[PDB]
Amino acid sequence: DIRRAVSIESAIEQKVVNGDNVDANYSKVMVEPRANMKFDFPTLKSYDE
Amino acid sequence: STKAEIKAVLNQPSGKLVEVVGTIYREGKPVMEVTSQFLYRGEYNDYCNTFQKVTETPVQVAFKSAKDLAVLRSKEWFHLEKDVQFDVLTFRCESTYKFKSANVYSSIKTTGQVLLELPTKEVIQVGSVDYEAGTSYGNPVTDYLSRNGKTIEESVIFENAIPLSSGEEL
Repeated sequence: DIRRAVSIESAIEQKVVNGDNVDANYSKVMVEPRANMKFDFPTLKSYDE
Repeated sequence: STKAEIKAVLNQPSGKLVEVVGTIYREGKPVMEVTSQFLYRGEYNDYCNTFQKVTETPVQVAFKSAKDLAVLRSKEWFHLEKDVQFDVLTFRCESTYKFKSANVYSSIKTTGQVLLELPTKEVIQVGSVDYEAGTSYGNPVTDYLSRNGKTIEESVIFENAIPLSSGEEL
């Protein structure tokens, strides 16, 4: 709990000093995934193969 | 006699506010304080010669769990000089802002005292508060005092005000 609370406090202290406008830029913009329904005919091997 | 010092010089959107407080003296002892407030109406961007000195509301933070005592002891701006256990602490602080733009503070020097209420009703300062930074967006000490503790407020307000006299005789 103390390592949790001290972390929270130093996070919010930075969010005040540095301002809440750059701290969102520290959180990386993660990528949402979509579905990629293809049709994908059976894969043709090469001739010599 | 009269001694007065200037406190607030800040470029508001409406102009250059100036606040002065005058501590009037009588045989050396100060008698009363007069706080005036002017305004150079218009527009001014001299964000270099602007500043502000404010004394903070004395906040009373109560320590109950064991992390709390470590919480502030982690704060490099907090600095206790007496190793005595404490339950509740009153923070009487003052700050000195120096602005760099509308809302960025080119400097913040916020010193203040932390006080402990003994059962003997004798109040002994546990330590000092010494914050100092540049290009900040708020006073961390004041914020931390606000959310994690209540102030020693003096203006207790009624839930319903009362009219003193009614009519037009005023």
